[PDB]
Amino acid sequence: ARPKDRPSYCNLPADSGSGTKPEQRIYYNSAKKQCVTFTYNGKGGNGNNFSRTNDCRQTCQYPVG
Repeated sequence: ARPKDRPSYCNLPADSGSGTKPEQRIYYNSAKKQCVTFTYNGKGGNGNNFSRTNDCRQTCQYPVG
């Protein structure tokens, strides 16, 4: 039995921080209901990061209509 509540982590913010390892990373767009990349610097603030496009697919990339 495996449950999935609303996106939540999907809608979580791209937060880069003050940087340490600056990379492209990928997070679910809140408004746009997409999965886009964000600048992930690696510290400060939120860490909503999906590093695998397929992992965001799991989660949520495109809940469309």
